[PDB]
Amino acid sequence: AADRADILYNIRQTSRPDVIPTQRDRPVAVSVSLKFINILEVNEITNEVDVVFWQRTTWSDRTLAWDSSHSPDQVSVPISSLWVPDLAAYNAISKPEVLTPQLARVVSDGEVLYMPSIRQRFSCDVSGVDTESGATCRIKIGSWTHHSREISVDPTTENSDDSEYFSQYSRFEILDVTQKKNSVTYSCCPEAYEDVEVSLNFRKKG
Amino acid sequence: AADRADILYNIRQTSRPDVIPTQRDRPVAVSVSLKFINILEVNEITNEVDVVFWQRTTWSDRTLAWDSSHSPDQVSVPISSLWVPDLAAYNAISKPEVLTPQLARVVSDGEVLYMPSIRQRFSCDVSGVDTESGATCRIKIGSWTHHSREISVDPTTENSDDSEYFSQYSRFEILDVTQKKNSVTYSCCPEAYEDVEVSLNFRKKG
Amino acid sequence: AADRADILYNIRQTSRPDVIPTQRDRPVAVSVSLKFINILEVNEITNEVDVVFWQRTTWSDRTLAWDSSHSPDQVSVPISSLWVPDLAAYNAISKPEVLTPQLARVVSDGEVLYMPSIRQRFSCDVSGVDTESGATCRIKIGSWTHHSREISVDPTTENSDDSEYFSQYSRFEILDVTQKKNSVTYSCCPEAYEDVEVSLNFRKKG
Amino acid sequence: AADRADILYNIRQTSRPDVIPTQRDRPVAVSVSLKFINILEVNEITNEVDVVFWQRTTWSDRTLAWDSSHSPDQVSVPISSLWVPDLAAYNAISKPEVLTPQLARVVSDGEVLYMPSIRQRFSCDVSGVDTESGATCRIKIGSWTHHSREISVDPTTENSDDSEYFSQYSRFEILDVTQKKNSVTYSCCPEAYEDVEVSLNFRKKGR
Amino acid sequence: AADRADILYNIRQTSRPDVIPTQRDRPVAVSVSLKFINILEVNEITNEVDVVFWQRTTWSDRTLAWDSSHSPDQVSVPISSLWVPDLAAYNAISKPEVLTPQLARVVSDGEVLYMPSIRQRFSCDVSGVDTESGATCRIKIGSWTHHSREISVDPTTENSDDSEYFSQYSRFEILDVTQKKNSVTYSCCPEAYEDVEVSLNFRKKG
Ligand SMILES: N=C1NCCN1Cc1ccc(Cl)nc1
Ligand SMILES: N=C1NCCN1Cc1ccc(Cl)nc1
Ligand SMILES: N=C1NCCN1Cc1ccc(Cl)nc1
Ligand SMILES: N=C1NCCN1Cc1ccc(Cl)nc1
Ligand SMILES: N=C1NCCN1Cc1ccc(Cl)nc1
Repeated sequence: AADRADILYNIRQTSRPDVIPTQRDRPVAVSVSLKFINILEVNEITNEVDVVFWQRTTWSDRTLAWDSSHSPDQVSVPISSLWVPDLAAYNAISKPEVLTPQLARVVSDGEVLYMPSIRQRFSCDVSGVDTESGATCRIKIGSWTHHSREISVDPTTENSDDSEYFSQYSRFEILDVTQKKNSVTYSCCPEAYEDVEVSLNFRKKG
Repeated sequence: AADRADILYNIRQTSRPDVIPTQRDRPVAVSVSLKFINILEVNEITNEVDVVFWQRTTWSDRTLAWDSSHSPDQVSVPISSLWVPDLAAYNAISKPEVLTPQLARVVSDGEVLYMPSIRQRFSCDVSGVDTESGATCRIKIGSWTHHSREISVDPTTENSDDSEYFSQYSRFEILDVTQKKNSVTYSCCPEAYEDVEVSLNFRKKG
Repeated sequence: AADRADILYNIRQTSRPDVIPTQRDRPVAVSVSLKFINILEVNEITNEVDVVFWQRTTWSDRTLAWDSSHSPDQVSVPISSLWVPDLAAYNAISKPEVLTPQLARVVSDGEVLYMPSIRQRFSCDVSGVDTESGATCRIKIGSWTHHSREISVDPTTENSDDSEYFSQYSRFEILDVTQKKNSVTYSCCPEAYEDVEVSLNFRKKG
Repeated sequence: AADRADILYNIRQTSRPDVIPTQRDRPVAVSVSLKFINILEVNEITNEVDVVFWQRTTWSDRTLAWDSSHSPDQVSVPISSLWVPDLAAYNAISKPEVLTPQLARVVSDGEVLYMPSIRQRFSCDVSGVDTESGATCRIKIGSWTHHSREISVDPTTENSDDSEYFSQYSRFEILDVTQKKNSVTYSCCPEAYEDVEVSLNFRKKGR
Repeated sequence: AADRADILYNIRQTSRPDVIPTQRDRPVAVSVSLKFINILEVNEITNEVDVVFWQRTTWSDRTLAWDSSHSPDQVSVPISSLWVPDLAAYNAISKPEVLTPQLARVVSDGEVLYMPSIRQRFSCDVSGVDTESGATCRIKIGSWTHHSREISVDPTTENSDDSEYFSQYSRFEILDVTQKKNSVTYSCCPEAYEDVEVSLNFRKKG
């Protein structure tokens, strides 16, 4: 019957932040889905935008699992104590600005959830943001160094209200958001890398 | 018959900065109260504002208690040596800029007070800022990863003037500040999360 | 017979950065003095100014003391290895940008001197900066978490022109500088906190 | 039998981040090539540009090798656990802003690949950015403190599409990219320092 | 029988980053000379300029020496493993932005060379920048906490074209560069602190 202190202590002794938790020779299945919170500074002339979004990220890591028969079955853990997938947005033109406490939730079964609220600038198509149809800014996110056999990424099944969390005070409104998985091979490299492309159709209010 | 050195040393020997100090299976009660110091940048067109405030924060941690019968009963402690609630402002569009030494005040019975002065940018209703009625900007703050059964937040009904510490050189002025407590279940997640909503009614001086 | 290496090693092992060096039941006496170096960007519309100054800060930590009858008398020491008063500028609207190496000077008797050059933005009265009488910007600095019985702050003065180190290439000039001492009691807390208030009377150069 | 945990621990135990892995008495051969992702800011008046690019960097460190017969032959390693060349862009006017996770790939034979995506501002020729032949911005990269007898740098034959990774949404477009090596002796210092000069020929597009 | 790993190993044992390496009771002789790379943001209205420059800095530290009879006689070392003089630019209005890897070069005889390329903004005389005689910007650099008896700073009057490294794409050009050594006694303190003043004569092109 251990408490949270013991659950945290066993996580640091067994957890290897630098070691991807693959099972045998299977890829670590990572789920990525964005929940837009705000659109702050659009520029149609430069095709750049400033977005704020929650980056819901989940994966399994057995090396963390613990017996919660008679103890807390879930805890908040600092990401520096866990292996976290090395995701990056291909068309982001600034480092992600993590606005929230960098803590993830870890379940006794090893399921991990990490959902930081991020503000980041992207290079995308802003043409038409000032029309009825609007603009569609696509954002691609995938593992930076782990190819398809080590990390697989797919859009979460969840499909909440596109703007269920979006700021009603933004100068913009979300028309629609679609997610689409991809598996690409680049000439630079022999292996294929997976990514999830999120298409944000939005327009200036009026 | 200890001194401040021993008090600090002991705290390092029992404090678990990454372990939420829950008593029994009950939530840690955190009190949040904002004292506005300044309103630096307001943009009605973008509905964005820059505010400086003291975030009076209190909670209890019995793992820090000590016998002060023959020693001081209070000491300043760097927050990095203590567990601190993972609070985040939901509508913040910038990371908080802590303008003061990051030290908390710990009392012998375990009571902790951390009151950092913060400059942060928010996304809120700025409409009417130039009218006599002014604008009403709501700031939502709560635990980012600890649900209602782990952390509960409540407003500090402290009796004092809202503009008691507000700068007299700001281009704006405070008309009224109210603080209400909320509890919300989001579609993203199973448990409920609490937050304190602080409503700042202010306007440009005449 | 000891060298600097011995002295600096001893200082690191005995000095406790998180323990205020109070002696007996009396407060640590801290002296503070500002020597203005520049005025970079003033804004009368927003009552905001950007200043560069040397903050001469001194205090005692007798535990650091050592017999220098047969070894160095003084040594430069990184402030992170020393306890330093948690001073804060109450009306500052940006964090201090320390321009100089963060080293303090420790004399064998335990006297500590720290004089960083700092650029910082403040919210103060800028009205009249374009007039012959100029504006008077007041800066308030004092311990953030240590009350009057743990830390004391007092203004230091030098028999030297207020503009002796001021930039001749600045668009502004110094008319006068005065420093008063205060002991304010805030409704937030029971004890009183001291502060040094420095008044800067400056104006745009003809 | 070895797993990733064994390898990463061994790498971190044998790798010397502050010791250039020169073999015998030859210099470490570092390969550098840039893959342009975007051109964000251009000022023909000041001759300053803001670019985003993948700085592909490869070199060998034999001590990192391990028998991959019964184990993985490739792993991602944080660069803080490895010695990496102290490359610097001579004409850069801002610290490089690394946009991606700072991880390198280490192969069982000791081959290392580090390819960060970087946004950085440079001082180069921007004249003609609105012409048909565009401007040609030269970026010079080489080791900051290791001379030619310690580190050598060569351009990788990027015989691929120059705009393969370039953003289709940039206000600019790439016409051509060439790379050439140089070995320079400055009057400041007795030894020669090698570098790779990347020539970016680009221009503003038309409506 | 020794290699680079051995050399670095010995250095990170005998070397004390916090201890100035004085010989006997004499001061550490430090050579400082700036190689201008670019002039970027000139403002004649505010007497401010953004300059990029290699800050060649040399000095000796015998505690680093080693027998190079059968081993390399030079190695690149992170400055965090070495004592480095605490130089500061008096009229700089921003912290130094070090653009290059922070490595110093150490020779077997204990000679050290540290030459980072720095971008920094200064407050200096910009008047005349648009004339033929041009503006003359004076930059002052010296130890911050080490007085004449601990550190002396002298310029390296080497015949190196003032524009060898200067960017041919700058909007400005270097007419001439001169150096001058000084020794000052600031009202704040008894000792005298040496500095080198580098006068930069430049002008707009054409
Ligand atoms: N994520 C991708 N897809 C193609 C290239 N790349 C980036 C990448 C791959 C491997 C290393 Cl060590 N560094 C960066
Ligand atoms: N504080 C809240 N309320 C709804 C979502 N959320 C943020 C959150 C919750 C759990 C984790 Cl691991 N990360 C971020
Ligand atoms: N010194 C000041 N200024 C405003 C309030 N206060 C006192 C204070 C007391 C305790 C803690 Cl943790 N922080 C600040
Ligand atoms: N890469 C080059 N070429 C000439 C000068 N230089 C930079 C350099 C060389 C040595 C040290 Cl310790 N610091 C900086
Ligand atoms: N070099 C300078 N410039 C202004 C004052 N000073 C000398 C000095 C002496 C002691 C300490 Cl702790 N700091 C600085």
